[PDB]
Amino acid sequence: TVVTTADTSQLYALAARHGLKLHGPLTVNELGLDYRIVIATVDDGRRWVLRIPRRAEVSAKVEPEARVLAMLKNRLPFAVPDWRVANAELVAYPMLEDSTAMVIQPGSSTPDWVVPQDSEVFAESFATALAALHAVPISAAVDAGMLIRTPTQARQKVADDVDRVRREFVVNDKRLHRWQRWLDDDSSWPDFSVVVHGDLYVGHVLIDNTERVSGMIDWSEARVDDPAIDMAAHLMVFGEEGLAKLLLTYEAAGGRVWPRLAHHIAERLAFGAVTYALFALDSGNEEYLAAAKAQLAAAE
Ligand SMILES: CC[C@H]1OC(=O)[C@H](C)[C@@H](O[C@H]2C[C@@](C)(OC)[C@@H](O)[C@H](C)O2)[C@H](C)[C@@H](O[C@@H]2O[C@H](C)C[C@H](N(C)C)[C@H]2O)[C@](C)(O)C[C@@H](C)CN(C)[C@H](C)[C@@H](O)[C@]1(C)O
Ligand SMILES: Nc1nc2c(ncn2[C@@H]2O[C@H](CO)[C@@H](O)[C@H]2O)c(=O)[nH]1
Repeated sequence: TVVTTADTSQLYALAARHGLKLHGPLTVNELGLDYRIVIATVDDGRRWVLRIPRRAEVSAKVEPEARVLAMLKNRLPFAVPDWRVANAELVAYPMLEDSTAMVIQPGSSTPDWVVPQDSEVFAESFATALAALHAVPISAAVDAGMLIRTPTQARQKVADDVDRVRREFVVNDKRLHRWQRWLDDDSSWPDFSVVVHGDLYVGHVLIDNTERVSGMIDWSEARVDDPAIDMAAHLMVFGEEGLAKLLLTYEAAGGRVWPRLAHHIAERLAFGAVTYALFALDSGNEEYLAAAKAQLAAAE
């Protein structure tokens, strides 16, 4: 008798209700506010990811998300989760065994590793993979029931998010001015939307052992919206140097750009403070809320 974090009996029963027979080693992440994520071995000798919604309001997202992934599968030259099980109580897919492009121990505030700035294979393949994603036709997104934002709707969403933060929190005056100026700066904003991943950073990108992008995961924020949404974290991790390389190759690979794209991406990155604060507020988590309030009040 040894106490373990995972409830093997309950997990076995849950998986078996959906055609999966668990057998062998498993791993459990409950840091997620909305899902328990288990990597478990099944009787096919293979590891599967069990993505377990915690509550009814999370379960409600499974059906639309499943439609997105089904559409994306043939239209991307890289892997995405294959949700062979997709229901309100359980999503499950064969694990995409390639590593994420950032490795971190659960709970830790410091990664063990991030794919290096000087990895040209990563930089180049991320840029072409991103062009490929952003080339998925709008029609395919509509046919799959995706959330669609025109450029006007995209800008309105940012305005709404800023306004909600301004109502719920006390924000440094310079941040408020920055966001307002951005919202009013016509030349920053794109005149088109594309299919975006929506929560894209190195931790959601898979790479083969040569550091070539081979997949992307965690697609819950996917939608048709401002392309720069998917470039902010690249700027955050790889700096202006990395961003410059990305935009050159992205454009060469057929990605649509506009003159003030680099500027707009930096403003999108600054807007991450809004996204975080609203995440914190909606989470009800007090540690996240404390961090958000401290960030918002602080000068950038
Ligand atoms: C480069 C590695 C680092 O990675 C980053 O900083 C990312 C670019 C960052 O992301 C950056 C950039 C960007 C564009 O998201 C990709 C922006 O929206 C946010 C808020 O911050 C991530 C994705 C954030 O997590 C995102 O927080 C959103 C509020 C919700 C979103 N998801 C669940 C919908 C979630 O993925 C988060 C808020 O940092 C998560 C937080 C709980 C834990 N962090 C503090 C860790 C330790 C990170 O510092 C990191 C892993 O070491
Ligand atoms: N390498 C890999 N990690 C995954 C996969 N699915 C989920 N994860 C991890 O679990 C988290 C939650 O889905 C992700 O952000 C990754 O850390 C996968 O198919 N492959």
